[PDB]
Amino acid sequence: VIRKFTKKNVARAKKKYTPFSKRFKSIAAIPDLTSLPEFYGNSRFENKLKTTQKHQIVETIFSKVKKQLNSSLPARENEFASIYLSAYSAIESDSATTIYVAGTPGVGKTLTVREVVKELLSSSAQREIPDFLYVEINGLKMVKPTDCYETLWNKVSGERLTWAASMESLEFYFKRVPKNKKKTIVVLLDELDAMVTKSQDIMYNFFNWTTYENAKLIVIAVANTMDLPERQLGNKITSRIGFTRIMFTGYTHEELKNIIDLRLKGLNDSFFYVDTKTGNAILIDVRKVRLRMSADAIEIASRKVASVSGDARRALKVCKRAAEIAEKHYMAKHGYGYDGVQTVHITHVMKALNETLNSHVITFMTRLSFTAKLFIYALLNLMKKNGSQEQELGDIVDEIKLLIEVNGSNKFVMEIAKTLFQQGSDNISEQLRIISWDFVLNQLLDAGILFKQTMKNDRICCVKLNISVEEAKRAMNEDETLRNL
Amino acid sequence: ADAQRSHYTVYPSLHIPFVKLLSGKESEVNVEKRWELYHQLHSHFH
Amino acid sequence: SIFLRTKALLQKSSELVDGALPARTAEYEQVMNFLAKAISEHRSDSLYITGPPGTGKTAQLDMIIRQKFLQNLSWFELPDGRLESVAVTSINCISLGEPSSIFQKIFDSFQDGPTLQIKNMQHLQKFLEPYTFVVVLDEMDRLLHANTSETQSVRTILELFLLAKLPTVSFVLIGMANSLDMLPQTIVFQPYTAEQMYEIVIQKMSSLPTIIFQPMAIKFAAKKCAGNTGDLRKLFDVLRGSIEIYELEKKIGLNYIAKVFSKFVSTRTRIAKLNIQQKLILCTIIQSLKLNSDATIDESFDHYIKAITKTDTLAPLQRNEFLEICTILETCGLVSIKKTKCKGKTKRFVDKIDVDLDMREFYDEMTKISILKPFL
Ligand SMILES: Nc1ncnc2c1ncn2[C@@H]1O[C@H](COP(=O)(O)OP(=O)(O)OP(=O)(O)O)[C@@H](O)[C@H]1O
Ligand SMILES: Nc1ncnc2c1ncn2[C@@H]1O[C@H](COP(=O)(O)OP(=O)(O)OP(=O)(O)O)[C@@H](O)[C@H]1O
Ligand SMILES: [Mg+2]
Ligand SMILES: [Mg+2]
Repeated sequence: VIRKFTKKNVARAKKKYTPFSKRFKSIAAIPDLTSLPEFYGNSRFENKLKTTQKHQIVETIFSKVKKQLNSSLPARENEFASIYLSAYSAIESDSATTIYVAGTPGVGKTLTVREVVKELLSSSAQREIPDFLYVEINGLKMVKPTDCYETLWNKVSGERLTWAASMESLEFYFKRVPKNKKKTIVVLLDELDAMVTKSQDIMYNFFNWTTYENAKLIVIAVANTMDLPERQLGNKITSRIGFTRIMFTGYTHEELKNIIDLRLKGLNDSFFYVDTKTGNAILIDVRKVRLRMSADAIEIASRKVASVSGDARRALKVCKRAAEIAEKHYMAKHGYGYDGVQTVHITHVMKALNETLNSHVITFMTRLSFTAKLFIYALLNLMKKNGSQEQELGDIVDEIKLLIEVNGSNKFVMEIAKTLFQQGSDNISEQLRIISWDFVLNQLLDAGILFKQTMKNDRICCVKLNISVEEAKRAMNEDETLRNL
Repeated sequence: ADAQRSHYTVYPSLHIPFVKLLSGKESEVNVEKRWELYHQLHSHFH
Repeated sequence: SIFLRTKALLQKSSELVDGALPARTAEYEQVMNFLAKAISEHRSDSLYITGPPGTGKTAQLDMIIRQKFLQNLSWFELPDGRLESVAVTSINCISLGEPSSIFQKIFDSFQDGPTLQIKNMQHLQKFLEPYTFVVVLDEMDRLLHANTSETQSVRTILELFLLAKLPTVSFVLIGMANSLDMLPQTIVFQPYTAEQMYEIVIQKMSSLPTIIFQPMAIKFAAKKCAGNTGDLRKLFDVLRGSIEIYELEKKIGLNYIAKVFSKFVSTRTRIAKLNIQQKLILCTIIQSLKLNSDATIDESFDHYIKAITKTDTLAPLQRNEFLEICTILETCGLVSIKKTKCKGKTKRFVDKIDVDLDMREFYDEMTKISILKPFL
C-alpha cells in the first residue's frame, strides 16, 4: 500500500499496558508484596570505560588539594533533625506524609536529604523502624515528565509499564492495597519545578497519594523556591503540600570556612616528599615540603561567597581555582610536566575571585576595528540626538556618512575615507555602505552587543543596544580618534 | 430537554398530496388521474 | 509513645474514625435529602458540591459511600425501609486521559460482559435507558477543555449535567469541585470555624489515652488557622509541627504554637544589614523603575551611573560589580530578577529587575542617611 508519509526510525520500548488492578482477581487475592521476588528492588556498563595507563602520571603537591575540594555536614544539623524526625515518625507509624524543602542552589538540600535517608536505612537495618524502599526521582533527568510514573512503579513492583498504566497501578497500589501487605516508600522528588506541566496532574497525583490512608508513602519534595506552590500550583495542591515548609538558607562565612577546612583536614599544614626531579609528591632529589592554605585566604573567599550567594559549590570552586593558579605558577618555574613551603595565599584567591567579575565587554569593543567602533559611535550619537533607544539602520548609514564628511580635516579620516568607500582602489566605484558594513553588523549581532529586528527592508530596520550605554561610551572613549571628534 | 441539545433523532408514531378541487366537490378518481397525468408529463420532460 | 500516636492522628492521611462528620451534620442531611428522595422515586437529578480545599467534601462523601452503601450493586435502606437498588461509583477525574472518556469511565465501573465503544453522551444514555445509577465525580474541574473558547470548554460537563436530568433514564450525578480552582442543586461546604475545629480536634484525639495539648493552645491554633481559608489540613500541620518543635527542643502550650507560626511564616531588617554601597544600589533601582518601569540591568545600571556624576558620592563602579550587588540583594530578599522577551520592535530575551519591598519602610531607612537623600 502507498503511504502518505513514513516513520522509519520508530523505537518503541517493551512495556506492557495492563495495570496492577487487573493483576489479581480481587482485593483479598493480593498477596504480601513484601514477600514477592520482584517487588521493592529484590550497573552493567561500568567496565566499558577502562584501559591500561602505560604511563606513571605526575601528581604535584596541589593535585591532592584540588581533588579534596571537589563536590564529589557541620552546618546542617537543625534541618537534618527536622527532616529526620518527620520521616522517622512517618515510617514507624505507617503514615503517609509530605516534607517540603526549598532553597537556592548549592546550599546542601540534596546532600542533607541523602544523609537523612542513609541514617534512616541504618536505623531500619538494626530493626528500630520497619524496613522501607528509597526512590529518587529527579525531574531534570527525565525525558518526558510522565516518566516519573514509569520510574517509581518500576522501583516498586519490578514491572515495566507505560506511563498511564503505571500511574493507574500506583493509584491502585497506594489507595486500595492494605497496609499489612505493603512496605513504606520514601520518594525524593528533586527539582520539583521541572515536574510542573500545564495541567498539574503529576503534582496533584504525587501529593494526593500522600493523603491516602493506606498509602504508606513519604514524599520529600525539594524545590527552588519557598512559594513555588503559591506561584505555579493550584490551591488543592498547595493545600496538600502543606503550610510547614523547610527553608535551606545560604551559608554564612563561618560555615563556608567549616566546609572548606573539613575538605582540608588531612593535607593543610602537612609535609610531603616532593621528588623535585619530576615534582610527583607523596604524602607522609627529594625534599620535605610543607603545604598550607592561608586562613585569611579562606576567610576572604568565604566572605565574598557568603555575601553573594552562600553557595558551597561556588566557595569550593573558588578555592580550587586558587589552587590551580598556584599550581600553574609552580609548574611554570620548574617545568614539571604531566607524564620549601608552597602556599595558596591571598593573591591567588583574589585573582580567582576577580577573574569571574572582570567584564570582557569593554575590552571586546576596545579591540574592534575602526568600522565597528564607528558604527557604535554613530549609534550612540543618534541615541543622544533623537533620544530613542532604537535607531533605524539607514539613520546609522547617514550618520556614518555625516561623521566622515564633517570631520574631513582629521588626518585619520583623510587617510581612511578612500579605504572606507572605495577599498583604496580607484577602480571600485563609490559605495553606499562602508567596506565591511555587513561584516561588523553581523559581528556585533553574534557578540550579543546588538539586537536587530526581523524586517527585510534594510533602511527602516531598527537596531538596539543590548549592552549598557555607559559601557559603550567607556569603550568609545578609549580610542584615540573617536574621542577627538 | 432535546430542545437544549445540538442534534437529536426522532422515530415517530405511524396517499397522494393532491387535494380535492372544485370547492371540495371533485371526484376522488379525478384527483388520482391528475396525479398520474402530472407524473407522466413530468417524466416525459425529465 | 503518645507523641507518636498524636502525630499519626494529626496527619492528612489519618483514618476517619452515625454517618456524619463531627462538624458537618447539616450538609450530610442535605445529601440525604438528595439520596433518600431520588433513590426511592427513581428520579434523574444532579447535585453539585462546592467548597474551599480541606472542607471535608471527599471525606464526607466517602463516609456516605462506606457506611450507607453489574459490579457496584448495593441496597439503600430507605426511611420507609424498602432497601432499594442502586449502583454507586466514585471517580476522581484527574486520573483520566481525556475528559471526553469519562462516559467510558462510567461504563467500566458498571460493567461485569460485552465492552462497547462510548465516545458521546448518546451511547451511555442508550446503555442506561433499559434499566438506578449514582456516580460521584471528584475534581469536576478536570472536565474543562483548555484553549477551546468559552462555549466549547464546558462541552463534556453540559453533556453530563443534561443527561443527569433527562427523563426515563435513571442517573444521579454528584459532582464535587473546589471553588478556588474553578440546573443542578448546589451545596456549599463552608470553611470550618474555630469551634468546629475544636470539636474535630477533640473528637479525633478521643482515641488516645490523654490529650497532650493544653486547650488554649488548641483554640489558639484553631483561631489562627480559621478565617476566609478554613483549611483543616493547615490546622493539622500546625499541631503536628508543634509536637515536632516540642520533640526537637526537648504538655504543649501556647508558646510552641506561636513558635510554629514564627518559624513557618520584614524589609526593615533587610535594609539594615546592607553596606552603604549596597544601600545606594537599592535606591537607584527603585528610582530606575519610576521612569522606564520595565527596565533591564543595563538600563538600571545606566541610571545609576547618572546619579553618581551629579553627586560624586562613592567611586563609580563597573557593570559586573553592579550585578553582583544586585545578586547580593537577591540573597537577602529585596531585588528580584526575571527573564522575559522585551516589549518592542525587537523581540529577544532580556533580564529585568522587579522590586516589591514595602515602600513605606524604604523611605524611613534611607532618610536617616544624609548622603542617600539625593537618590530618592
Ligand atoms: N553542609 C555541607 N557540608 C559539606 N559540603 C557541602 C555542604 N553543603 C553543600 N556541600 C557541597 O556542595 C555540593 C552541592 O550540594 P547539594 O547537591 O546538596 O546542593 P542543593 O542544595 O541540592 O543544590 P541545587 O539546588 O543546585 O541542586 C555538595 O555535593 C557538597 O560537595
Ligand atoms: N469534619 C471532619 N472531621 C474529621 N476529619 C475531617 C473532617 N473534615 C475533613 N477532615 C479531614 O481533613 C482531611 C482533608 O479533607 P478532605 O480531603 O475531605 O477535603 P476536601 O474538602 O475534599 O478538599 P480538597 O478539595 O482539597 O480535596 C482528611 O484527612 C479528612 O479526613
Ligand atoms: Mg540538588
Ligand atoms: Mg477532596
